[PDB]
Amino acid sequence: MKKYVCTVCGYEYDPAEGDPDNGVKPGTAFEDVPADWVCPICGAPKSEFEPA
Ligand SMILES: [Fe+3]
Repeated sequence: MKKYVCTVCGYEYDPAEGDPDNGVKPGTAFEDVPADWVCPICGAPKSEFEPA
């Protein structure tokens, strides 16, 4: 799918690996990531990401 970048710190969300530690299964499109999911490294909200 499409990777998304955290505009605050550069952390990249990769659909291919999801975020298992938070129940985000691999294959999860960023659009489908939980609304309250935040960037693992800076805490920024989903609204602060940008399609890469
Ligand atoms: Fe971040």
